[PDB]
Amino acid sequence: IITLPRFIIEHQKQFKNATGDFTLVLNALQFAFKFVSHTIRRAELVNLVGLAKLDVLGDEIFINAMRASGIIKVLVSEEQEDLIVFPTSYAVCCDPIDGSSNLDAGVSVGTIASIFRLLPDSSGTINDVLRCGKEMVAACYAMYGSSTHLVLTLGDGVDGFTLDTNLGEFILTHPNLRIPPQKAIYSINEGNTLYWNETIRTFIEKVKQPQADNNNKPFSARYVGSMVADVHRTFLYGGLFAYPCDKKSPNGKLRLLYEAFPMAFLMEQAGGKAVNDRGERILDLVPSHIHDKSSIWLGSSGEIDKFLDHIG
Amino acid sequence: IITLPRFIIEHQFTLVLNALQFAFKFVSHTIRRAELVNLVGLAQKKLDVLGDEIFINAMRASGIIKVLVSEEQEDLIVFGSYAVCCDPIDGSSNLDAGVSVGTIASIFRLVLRCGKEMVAACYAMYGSSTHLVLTLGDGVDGFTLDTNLGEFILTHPNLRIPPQKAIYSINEGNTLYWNETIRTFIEKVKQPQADNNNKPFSARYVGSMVADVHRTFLYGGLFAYPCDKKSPNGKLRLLYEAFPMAFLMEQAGGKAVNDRGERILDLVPSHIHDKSSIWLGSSGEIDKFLDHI
Amino acid sequence: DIITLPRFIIEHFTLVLNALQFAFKFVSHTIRRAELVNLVGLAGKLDVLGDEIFINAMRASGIIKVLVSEEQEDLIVFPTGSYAVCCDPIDGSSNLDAGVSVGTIASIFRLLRCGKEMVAACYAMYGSSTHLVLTLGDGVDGFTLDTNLGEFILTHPNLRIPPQKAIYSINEGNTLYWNETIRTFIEKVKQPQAKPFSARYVGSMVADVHRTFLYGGLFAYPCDKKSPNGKLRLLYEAFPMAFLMEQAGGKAVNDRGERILDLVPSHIHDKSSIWLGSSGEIDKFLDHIG
Amino acid sequence: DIITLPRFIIEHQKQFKNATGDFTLVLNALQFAFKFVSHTIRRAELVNLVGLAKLDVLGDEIFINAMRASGIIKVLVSEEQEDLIVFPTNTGSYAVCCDPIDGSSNLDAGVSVGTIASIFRLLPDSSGTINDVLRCGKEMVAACYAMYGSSTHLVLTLGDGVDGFTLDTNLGEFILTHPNLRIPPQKAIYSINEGNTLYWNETIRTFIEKVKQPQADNNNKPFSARYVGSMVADVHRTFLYGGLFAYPCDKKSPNGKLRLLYEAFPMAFLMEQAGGKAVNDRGERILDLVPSHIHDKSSIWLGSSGEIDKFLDHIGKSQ
Ligand SMILES: [Mg+2]
Ligand SMILES: [Mg+2]
Ligand SMILES: [Mg+2]
Ligand SMILES: [Mg+2]
Ligand SMILES: [Mg+2]
Ligand SMILES: [Mg+2]
Ligand SMILES: [Mg+2]
Ligand SMILES: [Mg+2]
Repeated sequence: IITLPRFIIEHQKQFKNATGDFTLVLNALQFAFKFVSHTIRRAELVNLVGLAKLDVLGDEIFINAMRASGIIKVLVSEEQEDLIVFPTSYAVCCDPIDGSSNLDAGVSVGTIASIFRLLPDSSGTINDVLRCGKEMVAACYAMYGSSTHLVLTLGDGVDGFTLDTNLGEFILTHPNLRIPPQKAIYSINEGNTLYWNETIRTFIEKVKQPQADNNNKPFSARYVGSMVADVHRTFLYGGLFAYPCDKKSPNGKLRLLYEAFPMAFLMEQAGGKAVNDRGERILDLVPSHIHDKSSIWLGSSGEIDKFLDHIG
Repeated sequence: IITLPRFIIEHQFTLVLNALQFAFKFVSHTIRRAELVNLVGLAQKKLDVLGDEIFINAMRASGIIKVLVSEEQEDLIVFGSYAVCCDPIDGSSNLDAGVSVGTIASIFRLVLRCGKEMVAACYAMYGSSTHLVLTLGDGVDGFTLDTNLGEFILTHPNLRIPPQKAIYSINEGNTLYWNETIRTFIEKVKQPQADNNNKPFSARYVGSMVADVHRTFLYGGLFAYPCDKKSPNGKLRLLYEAFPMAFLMEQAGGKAVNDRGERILDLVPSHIHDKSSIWLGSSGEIDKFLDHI
Repeated sequence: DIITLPRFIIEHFTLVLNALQFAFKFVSHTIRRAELVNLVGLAGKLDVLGDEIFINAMRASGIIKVLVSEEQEDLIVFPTGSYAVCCDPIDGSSNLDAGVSVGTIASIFRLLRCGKEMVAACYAMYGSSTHLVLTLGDGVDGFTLDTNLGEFILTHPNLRIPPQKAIYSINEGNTLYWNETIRTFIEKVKQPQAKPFSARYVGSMVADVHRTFLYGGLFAYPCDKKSPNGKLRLLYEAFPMAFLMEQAGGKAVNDRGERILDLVPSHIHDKSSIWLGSSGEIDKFLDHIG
Repeated sequence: DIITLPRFIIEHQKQFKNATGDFTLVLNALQFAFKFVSHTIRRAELVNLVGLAKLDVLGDEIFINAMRASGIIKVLVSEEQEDLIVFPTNTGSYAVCCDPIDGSSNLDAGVSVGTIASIFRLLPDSSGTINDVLRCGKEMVAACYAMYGSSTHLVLTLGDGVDGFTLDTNLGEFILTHPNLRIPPQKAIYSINEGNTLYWNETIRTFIEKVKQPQADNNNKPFSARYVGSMVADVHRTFLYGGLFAYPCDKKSPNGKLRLLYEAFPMAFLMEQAGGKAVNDRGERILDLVPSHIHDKSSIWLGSSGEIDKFLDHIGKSQ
């Protein structure tokens, strides 16, 4: 039995850094995820049962854990317009609860986060965050579903943990997670078909046709509407997830810094691909503000290759 | 604070509802363990098989259900004045992803035929939180599982599904197998809608029917699994999926019909695992589907 | 089969038992948070909380018109029911700061009354596990709180206290304040028995008596110079425990040897000395004083 | 700010040049085992009654598995194992000596029990031998216990005071709730099994008679008596309220009952670090003792420093 704390300490002592600040960032993250998971599980009872808003609570929990780490200098959070700078080194960028529109339904939602190391000559500015995707040291998400899962990369493949609620421990259940190169599942909001251009529309028409590499069967469709849950299914089963540009969202909806970046990092480390609508590698992009958006297609390498060929 | 046992005594069979809520708490805990069921010992089955076992054991031990239909037993179960028909875990293909799944059940007083002859229906939706949604015959009530206390607590009393909401829930990978009436209605929902600020419907499809329908109850909208060339009688089982959801849906102020627009509660199954197509949800959006056919 | 407490109480007012078991689960969870109740918020006093939890559940039951609570001086009557409840919501208050076993104790009446008149009695013992021990009139049953499911499951059906067992449970710090009869009895249990007794005294009466139920032995809190009428409250501590003990096959008397359940409180907070436990060991005590 | 055990340990260890993470991994193994044991003990009879669709043996197994999985505990002493346990596939950094569930005789009653553990650093260049544990108590590097009662508590020393943590079951995290715990020097509570009065010599018997007499030191009140019968629970109360705990030699237990290596030693280290004292019946410092075998027993008196000073005065006069 391998728990996340031992997994992390063992990884970090490869670098003579078992007690370094990175271990405290991970400790802060896993504490925040267990707290958010429990709070999300209580659902309406949060406001209803006393001692004798849910996305706001998630934000507060995450900010508090990060500050109490003592070593995160800088934090971007989706509901804070401005860069958060703490009094007393890593930068964390996060959507504490993504999929908020699913909360009232009690379906799956999640937390998503990228981690940067402060630039050498830095006391904590937007320069430590407005960077190329390739400078992330780590990325992770917690998927709050019928079970809670933590999926992480430190630059060396992907590992998945399940939360043991009897013990409050993340236990390694999917080591060296690999996304299958081929799987006929696609995940997109076809309600936005009206607003897509012809290239995007015709690709989505293609996946509904019989597929030779799928026994002449068309793709199957799934769309929870919580990006973390859809992409988690994509990691485990294979397939495609997309949120393209459209007339109402000319640059997508995923936030580049703390949603498209971390998911692209995880996806590449699992053997998948992640690109924007133009076929550019997501990790090659650089945000201009902390809340830039990007379109995204990510998932099974074979299926992304099909999208890339279509764009031609 | 109204807990479910209090709700059930005040509304007074009570044993049958007790056995059901017990099974749901047990199944919900097991599902939250996910892979840890086979990895972590005290110091190798499948979740769907365990869920069936938990549910059948609870039913059998109630002492009061003589006859049982479960999605995964081919044959009728005989063990007492009541019968229950159940899918103990629906959305099995979502279990490995840890997304929302659920249990669905219809209850008959004593043997398992016309849909209007259910005395009660309910589901448990195992998502990021666990919910129980229940009808006794007079409206719908929704409960949230408090794991601190191990009690379902009334949180959505007199639940009413909004009459209008532009959300549709369907597997559009099956487009190739739909007839033109179905295909064109789905084409229609993607057009601008005057009743949605000139915007198309938004699409959602978890792929676990109980989760998608639970969202439909709380948000409004449309859920469909129509007939198609590979599933000519649909996918949902009439006896223990379509019937109970239809009964819940009508008691909440919505509609539930098959692909021909026949009311689901009017149907009668010829064998315990009969399938049926279904369109259910907001009354106004189902009226749009009815006008379309 | 797994038998839950709801199944048990319907297979056998039901609303009263359900309000009680709800309160017990809520108090158990709260006590398990201990200091965290005051240090951890939604984003990052215990005896008072337990009282409020119990009173709120009793009021919300609808069925309870009148309640006696150890932490309420005056009788309390609600607006809307045919039953009275008398309770110590957390007994063993002085052990809370140590995190050790404590308990809730309650008696139920239909409609200041004889102990024969209680309809039912129960306690919840919050220890390293949480237990509920109950009687309605025909023997006693013990349940364990399964925290995975939030259900009391029957674990001790038809509980029977062994008639003899050499364990005694008493605060010998009060030896200075006892009369000669009590002093010499306690001196006797330390002599070899055809080995002497073993001593155990958690200091939470519910825990000490729960152990006595399961292993056998004697629990006592006699009159002393500082507490001439004992310390246990007759109405909601001595009564319910005596009811359960007799229904389990044991005995419960006061220092004068009189049956606890024959007594009648004259005020809701009256106190009584008590000796309860294995019938053989209580017999030995009776011989000693009588 | 909420302080969790892992942050507390990591912030402590990163002060040290030579912290490799191995000690943090020992604490992680222990806190994992404590949470698992606490959950198992809360199940009680249900472990044998409720399946998928005895406790002290389970506790021992949980503990051995966690210590082995740490990767860095080379040597393990456990009460229930007759022999010294070696994990040859682990690095030779630490030895752990523990009673995984002490107070077993109380488990059937559902009252408080606990885990007690001492931690030693292996001797330089040791492969892992019984020389690594058969040592003077003053050589422990750390000591802790987990008290499983109506709440679960972890009490710990790393050699500079004592800190107490409460287990948050919603999170599965030990949270710092009693920083820099100090046991009162004076407090009129005594914890002893007076059922054993027959088997004590006259010096012990007369001391226990003294504590039942009026103390001018307590406004002419006697001591109050408490004795759960689980040593970890009674000693935990002693830490938090003050008082005395004792299990002396008696004719049936000529060397007492606590095990020196993994019970008297760690409790004595915690007691001294909280400001109390811990001696045997003869008044010898518990931590000055050396076990001759891993399961040696010792008499013990421990608690508030002023109450132990009274016991020491008594045995000095009685000579
Ligand atoms: Mg968000
Ligand atoms: Mg977001
Ligand atoms: Mg199924
Ligand atoms: Mg099904
Ligand atoms: Mg009280
Ligand atoms: Mg009391
Ligand atoms: Mg032991
Ligand atoms: Mg021991």
